[PDB]
Amino acid sequence: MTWEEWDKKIEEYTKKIEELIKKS
Amino acid sequence: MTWEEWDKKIEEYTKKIEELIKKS
Amino acid sequence: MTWEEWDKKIEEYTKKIEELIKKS
Amino acid sequence: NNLLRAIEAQQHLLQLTVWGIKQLQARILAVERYLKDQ
Amino acid sequence: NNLLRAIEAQQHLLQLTVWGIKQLQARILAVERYLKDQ
Amino acid sequence: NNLLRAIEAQQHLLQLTVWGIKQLQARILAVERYLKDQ
Repeated sequence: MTWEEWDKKIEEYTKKIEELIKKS
Repeated sequence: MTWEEWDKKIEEYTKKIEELIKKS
Repeated sequence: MTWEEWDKKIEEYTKKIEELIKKS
Repeated sequence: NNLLRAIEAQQHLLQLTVWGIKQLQARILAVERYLKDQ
Repeated sequence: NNLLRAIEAQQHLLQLTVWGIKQLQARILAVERYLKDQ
Repeated sequence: NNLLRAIEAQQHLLQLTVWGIKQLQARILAVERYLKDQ
């Protein structure tokens, strides 16, 4: 994996988590 | 943000989490 | 703590978490 | 509830570690480049 | 439920920070060794 | 319950990443200073 793919995976999962926090 | 502000934010949230873990 | 002890503690807790996620 | 508050505070913790990790990667990269340039 | 999904996504986040931290430690170690060897 | 145990184990995981990140920052800082001093 690269740091560009890392940066993106981080953002993807940060977004998911933030929506799961509102849903809950 | 600096590493001094980082160190402190880390500790602040570590403390909060530990109290939320006991409360639960 | 060393990086060898770190690597192992990481794996230990990753395993625990993954079993707690299935149990739940 | 308190459980949700835990998870939120853990999320703040994580975002702080992400911040530190990006700082460190840029800094280590700048050093590698410096040594290469030298 | 959504709560469990949060925790799973947080776990994925964590594993990503672990990955970055191991990358950085190997890289900083290689630089320290280079300077020592020089 | 198991959910709380997950969160606790995640908290231990996080504290380990914080430890690594502080190790790496001190080490990268010591290298930057070394290069500056040289």
